[PDB]
Amino acid sequence: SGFPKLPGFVPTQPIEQTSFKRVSAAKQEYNRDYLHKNVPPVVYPLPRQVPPSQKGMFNPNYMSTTHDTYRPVNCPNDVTELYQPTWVKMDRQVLRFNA
Amino acid sequence: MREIVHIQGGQCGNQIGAKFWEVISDEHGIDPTGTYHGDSDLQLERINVYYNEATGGRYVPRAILMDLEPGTMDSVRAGPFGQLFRPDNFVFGQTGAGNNWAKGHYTEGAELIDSVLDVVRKEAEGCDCLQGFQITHSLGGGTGSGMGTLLISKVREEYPDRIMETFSVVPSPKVSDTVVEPYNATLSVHQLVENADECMVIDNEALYDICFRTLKLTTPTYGDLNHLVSAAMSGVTCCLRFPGQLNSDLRKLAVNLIPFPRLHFFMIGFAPLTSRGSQQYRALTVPELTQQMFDAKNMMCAADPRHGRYLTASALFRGRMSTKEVDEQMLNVQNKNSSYFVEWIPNNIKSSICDIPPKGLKMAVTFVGNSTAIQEMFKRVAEQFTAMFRRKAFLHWYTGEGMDEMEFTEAESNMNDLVSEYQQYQDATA
Amino acid sequence: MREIVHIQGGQCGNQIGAKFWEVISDEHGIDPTGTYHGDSDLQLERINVYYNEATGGRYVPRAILMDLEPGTMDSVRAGPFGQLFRPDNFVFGQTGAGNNWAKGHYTEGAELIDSVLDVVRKEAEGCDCLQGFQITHSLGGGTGSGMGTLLISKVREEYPDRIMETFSVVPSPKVSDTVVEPYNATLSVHQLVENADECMVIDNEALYDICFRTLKLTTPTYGDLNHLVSAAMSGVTCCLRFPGQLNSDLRKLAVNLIPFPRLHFFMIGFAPLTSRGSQQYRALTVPELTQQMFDAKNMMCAADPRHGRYLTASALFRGRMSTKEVDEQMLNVQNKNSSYFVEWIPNNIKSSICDIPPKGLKMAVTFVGNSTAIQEMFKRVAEQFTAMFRRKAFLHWYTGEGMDEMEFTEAESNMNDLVSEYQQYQDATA
Amino acid sequence: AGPIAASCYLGKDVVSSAHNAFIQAVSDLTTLGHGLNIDFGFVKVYVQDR
Amino acid sequence: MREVISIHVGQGGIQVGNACWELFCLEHGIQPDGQMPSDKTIGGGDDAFNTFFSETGAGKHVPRAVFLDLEPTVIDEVRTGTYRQLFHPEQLISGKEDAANNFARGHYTIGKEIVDLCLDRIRKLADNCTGLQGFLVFNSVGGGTGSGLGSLLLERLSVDYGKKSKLGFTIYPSPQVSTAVVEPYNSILSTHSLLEHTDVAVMLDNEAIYDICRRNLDIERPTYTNLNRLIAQVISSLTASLRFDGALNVDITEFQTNLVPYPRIHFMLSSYAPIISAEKAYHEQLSVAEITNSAFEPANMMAKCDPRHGKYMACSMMYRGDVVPKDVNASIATIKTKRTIQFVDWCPTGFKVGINYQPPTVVPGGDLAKVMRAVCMISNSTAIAEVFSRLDHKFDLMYAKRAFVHWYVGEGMEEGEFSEAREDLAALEKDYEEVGIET
Amino acid sequence: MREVISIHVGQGGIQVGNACWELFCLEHGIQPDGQMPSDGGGDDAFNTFFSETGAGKHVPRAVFLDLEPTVIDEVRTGTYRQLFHPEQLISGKEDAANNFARGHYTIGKEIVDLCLDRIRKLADNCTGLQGFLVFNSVGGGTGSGLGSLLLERLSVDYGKKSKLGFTIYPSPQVSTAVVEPYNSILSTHSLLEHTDVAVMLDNEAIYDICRRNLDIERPTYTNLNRLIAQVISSLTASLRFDGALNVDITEFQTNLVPYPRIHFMLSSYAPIISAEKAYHEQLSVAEITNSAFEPANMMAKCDPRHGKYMACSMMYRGDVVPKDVNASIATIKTKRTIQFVDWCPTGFKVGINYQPPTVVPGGDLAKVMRAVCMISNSTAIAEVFSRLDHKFDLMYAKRAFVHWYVGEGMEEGEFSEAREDLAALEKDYEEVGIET
Ligand SMILES: Nc1nc2c(ncn2[C@@H]2O[C@H](COP(=O)(O)OP(=O)(O)OP(=O)(O)O)[C@@H](O)[C@H]2O)c(=O)[nH]1
Ligand SMILES: Nc1nc2c(ncn2[C@@H]2O[C@H](COP(=O)(O)OP(=O)(O)OP(=O)(O)O)[C@@H](O)[C@H]2O)c(=O)[nH]1
Ligand SMILES: Nc1nc2c(ncn2[C@@H]2O[C@H](COP(=O)(O)OP(=O)(O)O)[C@@H](O)[C@H]2O)c(=O)[nH]1
Ligand SMILES: Nc1nc2c(ncn2[C@@H]2O[C@H](COP(=O)(O)OP(=O)(O)O)[C@@H](O)[C@H]2O)c(=O)[nH]1
Ligand SMILES: [Mg+2]
Repeated sequence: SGFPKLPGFVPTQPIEQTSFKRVSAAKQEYNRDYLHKNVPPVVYPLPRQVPPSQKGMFNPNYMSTTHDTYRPVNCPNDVTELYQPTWVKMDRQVLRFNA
Repeated sequence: MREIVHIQGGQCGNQIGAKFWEVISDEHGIDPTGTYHGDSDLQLERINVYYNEATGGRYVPRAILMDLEPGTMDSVRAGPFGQLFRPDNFVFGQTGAGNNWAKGHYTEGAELIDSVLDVVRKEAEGCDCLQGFQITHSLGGGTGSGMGTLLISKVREEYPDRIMETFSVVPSPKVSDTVVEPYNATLSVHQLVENADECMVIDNEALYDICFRTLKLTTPTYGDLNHLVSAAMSGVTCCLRFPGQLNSDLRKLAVNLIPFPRLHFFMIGFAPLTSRGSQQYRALTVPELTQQMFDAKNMMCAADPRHGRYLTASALFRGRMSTKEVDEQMLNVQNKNSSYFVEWIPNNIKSSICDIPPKGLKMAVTFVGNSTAIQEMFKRVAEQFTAMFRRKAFLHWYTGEGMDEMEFTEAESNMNDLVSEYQQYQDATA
Repeated sequence: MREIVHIQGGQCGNQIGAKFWEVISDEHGIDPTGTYHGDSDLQLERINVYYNEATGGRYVPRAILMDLEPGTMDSVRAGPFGQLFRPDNFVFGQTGAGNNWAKGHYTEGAELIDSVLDVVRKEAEGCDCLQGFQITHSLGGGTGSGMGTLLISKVREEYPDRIMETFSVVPSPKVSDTVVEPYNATLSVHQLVENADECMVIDNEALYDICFRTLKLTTPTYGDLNHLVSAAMSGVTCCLRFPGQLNSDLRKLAVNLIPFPRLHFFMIGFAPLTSRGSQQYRALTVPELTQQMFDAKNMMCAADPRHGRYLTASALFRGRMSTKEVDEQMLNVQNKNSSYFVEWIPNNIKSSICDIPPKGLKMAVTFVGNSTAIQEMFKRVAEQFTAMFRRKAFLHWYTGEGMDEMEFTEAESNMNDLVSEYQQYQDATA
Repeated sequence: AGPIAASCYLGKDVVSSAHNAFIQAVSDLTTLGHGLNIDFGFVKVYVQDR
Repeated sequence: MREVISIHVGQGGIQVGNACWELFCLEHGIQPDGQMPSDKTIGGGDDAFNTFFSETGAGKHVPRAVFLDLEPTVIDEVRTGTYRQLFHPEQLISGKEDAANNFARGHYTIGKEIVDLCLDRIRKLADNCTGLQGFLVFNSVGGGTGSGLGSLLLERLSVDYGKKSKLGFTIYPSPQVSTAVVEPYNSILSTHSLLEHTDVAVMLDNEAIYDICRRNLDIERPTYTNLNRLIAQVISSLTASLRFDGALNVDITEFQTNLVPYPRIHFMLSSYAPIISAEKAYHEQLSVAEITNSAFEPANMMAKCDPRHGKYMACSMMYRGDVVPKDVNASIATIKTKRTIQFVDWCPTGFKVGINYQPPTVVPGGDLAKVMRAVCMISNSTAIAEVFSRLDHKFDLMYAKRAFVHWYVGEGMEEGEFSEAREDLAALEKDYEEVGIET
Repeated sequence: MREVISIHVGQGGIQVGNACWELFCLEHGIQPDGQMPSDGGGDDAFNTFFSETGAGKHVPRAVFLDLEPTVIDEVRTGTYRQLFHPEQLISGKEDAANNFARGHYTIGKEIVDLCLDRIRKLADNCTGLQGFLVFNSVGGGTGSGLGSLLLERLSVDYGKKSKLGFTIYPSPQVSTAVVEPYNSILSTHSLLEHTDVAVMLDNEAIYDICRRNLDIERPTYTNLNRLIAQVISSLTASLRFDGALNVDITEFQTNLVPYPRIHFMLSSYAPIISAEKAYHEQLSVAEITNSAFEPANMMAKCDPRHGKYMACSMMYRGDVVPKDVNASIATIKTKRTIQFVDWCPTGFKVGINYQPPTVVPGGDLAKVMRAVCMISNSTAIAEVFSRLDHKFDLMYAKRAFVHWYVGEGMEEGEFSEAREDLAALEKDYEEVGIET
């Protein structure tokens, strides 16, 4: 499989490839060293949790022109929850043991 | 010993780099990790030529990458064989040149010499007995010719006894990529004649001319164009890195191909190349090597080598073969084509034989020649420059960052004179 | 050694190529794949006369195929033995011919001639000792005549001593293959006479006449007519290739067949030929062989050979035979038909022996002689040419690509002049 | 420099090099003391110890 | 690497293009929706079809043709017929208002706004081809938009492309049978316009072909479809040499350099043989001598012109099938021997022969029989002067009283264009008279 | 480390900005909420139009401005409420109502202060900001007046950094207002002396492009945005995707601006083939480029033939190999119907990007494998300036509508100076083209 490397012997244009995003030099080390033995910690659940608002009124006749065309793209629905970083949700949680 | 260190400039400089190391790495048997797996002793015999030893078994290229915009050094290190370039030597600013010969050579380049100049000096201090430098820079690119020439202007200032080599990609007339191509074409050339020991001209117009007619491959790419060139540079210095019959160091190339001080531009090419449909039906004998070497369509330059006369030429045989036919065949070419070779330089072809052939073939040859035809390239570049300057078109971009149009006029006089001087001997007789 | 190269032009020129290499390929025993399975070394003692050498033992034709339109060239590729030729030898235009000499000789063919001259020059210099050329082109076609003749004209200029073999196809008035044929014919001869050395005129009528009264076959294609001629070509070239009693190449043939410098139009034929239903009773002996060779009806030119006086002729027997039964026969014919041979050149028929008869037979003959009967062709073409020109009809086209009137007047006078001299010898007496 | 060497009728190359030699204010300023006043026209430049 | 582009303008042009393109689709095995037949599965098809069709890269084929008309009826019929998926959607240019038999309308008022779109489409078609042999145009002369747009596009193409050869299969009115009333006017105007703009013009009046159908095909009630089928067969016989191997090939360029003695003389009449209904074919042996003698029958001419009244200038005939050269020669010699067929003095050699191997194809539902041999004959003769003389007389009979002229003078064309057209026709008749006199 | 901050002003700017943002969202996989699914890693190409917050979501480096609060509110209540920074969609309390003087001297100064502060912060985070993209409408009072003032301040504080503006002048014969000739002419002086590069985007030309190709007889402004959306997509796409031949934003004012004054160039786009029949032609690079120069597809309503070309730079994206581009470029020179100016032998800046064109959901454009965008400065541009010339002079003949500008604090004589600027600009265009 060490094919003879001479000009015109190995096609270059990779027709089989799909994505060509440019990885920056800064994170080049990011995908080889840092994230190999590390994790952004977790989004764990909670034992005691005990639902967004109504959004029940979406009349189609009174649909503003600027909204009926640009529907939520790439989303199953136009979600309403306000994202927060990992640390935000889990504030002030603790576990304990004795040894 | 007598190793060299490479300086590549500009995006065109970086991409062209991305290949020869790859091919250079291929011949020595250097794996991407840097772990040696060659088969014979020869591949490691002269590893110092393009690598220094580092603890851990993987080999450090003596590469210095320069470019005003970070992207080029970004992609070069992302694809295959991109991890061999070791991060310390990377140098990049924050601005980019925008094809402004002014921007890359006085505005930003002038501000950056410090770090890059520091690193190169150290690497040269590393080598045991320095041989010279090689450079890849883009004349039609503002930054390349801009940053590239200054260092080249700077480098000769401190290494008076080291030969200097420069591969140049001048813009062809047919297909153009930049509108400011004429202006930056002359300015880089003017500074190139006064400092470079050897500069090689390669016309992108020819390559595509070379690819369609010889390689007959349906869909080339800049990788392929890079492929062709990358082989040549390995062609010039190949014999130096391996034992052989007639060792011919790059300096010896300077001895036998520069007639006078100011005519230090040559034209080169690589062969033989076969097709997807002709590789099995051609012939493999010495006559084939000589037949294609002088063929018009193989020279990487837009100038046809028949519109003028060869002042001198050199052929570096690669691989084993009967020297009888190497010397005799040249005697075949010289005699039947006297009119095309000046008559006061008898025996005006250089020959060399190297014992290590390219990976996968039996015979190989690389060609370097200084021909009068090159006047065609400078005139059209010269002719174009006069066309735009009479109307002061696009003059402001260069006038508003420190320059005066007197230098532009000064550049033309030298460039025009070289064109006139270069052609004086064609009508001269003995 | 003393090898030759072949170039063919035009559909008739091209078509003969498909058959021509077919018979030559089998004579030495070349298969469709081209590998050598030859039985006796007699098939390879002089193989290089028509083939080169490459890797794997595959032997490649010394072929150069050139035309204005690709369609006819496309067909020759897909048939049997269509894989011997290499692509590099091929050339083709894009506009076509249109049976107009102007577009074939001044404007269109001018642009493409560079490639053929380059490709023709590649083959010749490589060969050991070039001996001559064989041109097979059609006078009745635009691209044929235009590109064809101009190809003959240019070649002579660069080469001083090369011999030439030219096989043409003059149009007969009965089979009007092109209304513009008369004009084209006169133009072709004018250029031909000044550079062509040896030309063998074969009338398509004889090929048709031959196919019915000689072979007695029902439905022949142009392959058979292509088949008939191909035998003649190999008939002349064999002696230069195989062992024989008195070796005689093409040039040796010329010295004995052209009495004066420009009376050099010859007449050729084949024998013995017999039908499927009539090839069982006759006796196959040279005495029967010679009988069919001199008989006028079998001769492959519509010019009746009994209306003129023979000047020079050559005999090239094939197969084994003793000197006696061939020579004594030849002496017999000279005396018994005194009135038909000129008086101021005695013993004016040449004979030679070749030691390898065609495969599948026992004896055969190929004849070439200079006879005054050929004067019938030019005058009749001469009369036709004047007829169309007195009304200027169809004259406009030739004037539509830079040509001019006095060219036609000059050409007509010479051809009228050429006929003038070729007959003054007929009535000449000692 | 460009239109400066033509200004004083001096070679183009020397001026640029001459520019560097005067430039090293640090070397003459790195040492102690040696206050300076570089005016050369409309504006004046002064320096104490540092 | 050899391609042709066909131009169809007018109702007659569209209705003959349909018959041409059904035959071209059938001959190369392409089904109406543009794809190769689904099972196929023989593999490796040779792409002869490049001459008329264009490959889209994966799947269907787009013909290299463009249809023009100002009335949308026929174009809508084409876009709703079985061949809706074949042609490209935007190469079927259509207008809104008909020309109404007025030459000045489609040449000065409304034809000017369609010519730009047509020329743009032609340019976009041309760059795809690398071996463009020439252009073909079909147009009914005795009509308004047909003649007008034909003349306009020919005038524009003469300067836009220059030396590229153009062939015209025009249709002049019959000597006495006609459908319109002002057909001599626009007929003469179009003839004047294309006299210096078309390389080859072929006579295709309907009365002669009606007679051919009645006499040979044994059809007592023919319609335009049979007429178009015969025209398409002639086109196929003419262009078969470019995509099928043969013993002696001919090109489109090897037509107008052999049948045009002088630039003004480029009108000729066609013939085709054999045209036989199977009822009789079963009886005869249709040899090559029979078909080549039938090609010269004056009653078998495709035009209502008698060759017995004039001399021949140049005769070109193309063969296809299993013909052998020897029999062709033997038949040509016999024809030259015949006394009732005489050539002009200054043309000693007057025949060009083309030989092809592909036998003619048979369209299902057609009238012609399946045979092994056929010939297409194109000859230039002196006898064509009579149709011009008759047309000039018919034109003069009305122009003496300036009838119907206001329909023409009110639409942008001046009064004097009739006079110069009449002078040009008179000069044409004078030239056709002078060319035939013995030297 | 590449950053381009987008500046928008005016409903034409906002809606065009709105539409173009969905296209940039889908291309990088940015979900509407602002969190990337992603999963590897790396591929930080989204930086060009986004900035990390250290941990979590991402934001567009854009500022939306306007004086009439209604338009901005709709975006604030639409699907994209979760994407933009709440305190960057500045809104006022009153509108200008096409009284350009209103947007320049009366109402604007109460909003300029905050806008300058915003541009302060967004650039602060970047490292190598290439410049700004300014989208605006000249056919409006409030948009132009803020559109004018903002342009002036950008040069003063920063200076040499790049600036690009996609203005939309009124159509030749189709107009939305009746006071555009005043606001159209008076803006020119504002935009001629301050922006390096700007492009024409006349609306009614696009209607021709949409009607002729897509086969939609009832288009709306929303579709007009998308076609403009792709135009910006290709010009900047070279900066966030690897390729064989790159181009930079800074490398446009150095290949399309022969002199400071002449800085107006026209755009064009192709192919635009409806998927209904898109696959009835081969989509070869040979056929694609020709559509670029075709007069019927010019983005702005001017016939390019009336004058000479000065310099056209074309950007390629898709699977086009440079071998094809070299051949096709040669063809354009050969044609005898298109000509170049005497003093510009070489005028092409060719760029190629491998990434194919992204087809947005709910759009009309079909999916094709190749496309090219042309940005050329041609002598034909005289038409737009020629036509606006007549309208301003005629309507100004009898002081019609002037009284609304006198009383707002704008000097009557100022209109005297503005007219000359066109005269000064008008003369140069003719002057340059004449043969030497
Ligand atoms: N041979 C033949 N001739 C036709 C056919 N259709 C129409 N014609 C001829 O066309 C003439 C009238 O013109 P049309 O073809 O009907 O229409 P046009 O030429 O497009 O001109 P307009 O009527 O203005 O549209 C008639 O006299 C016919 O001779 C056809 O299918 N076959
Ligand atoms: N391309 C495009 N332009 C638009 C659109 N809507 C309006 N315009 C342009 O906007 C111009 C008029 O300005 P306005 O739409 O009123 O926006 P403005 O200039 O900020 O003025 P105000 O509405 O008062 O804010 C018109 O001439 C149009 O050219 C659109 O949907 N697409
Ligand atoms: N053949 C070939 N030419 C190249 C390549 N990269 C750049 N060039 C040439 O370099 C010119 C552009 O140079 P440019 O990128 O502006 O140089 P920069 O200033 O360093 O960015 C083009 O005209 C090309 O001819 C390459 O990979 N192959
Ligand atoms: N005998 C014979 N003659 C041929 C053949 N092919 C072409 N010709 C001759 O060529 C003449 C026509 O010339 P043309 O085909 O136009 O030549 P081209 O233009 O060079 O291709 C005819 O008169 C034929 O006699 C062939 O296979 N056999
Ligand atoms: Mg508003």
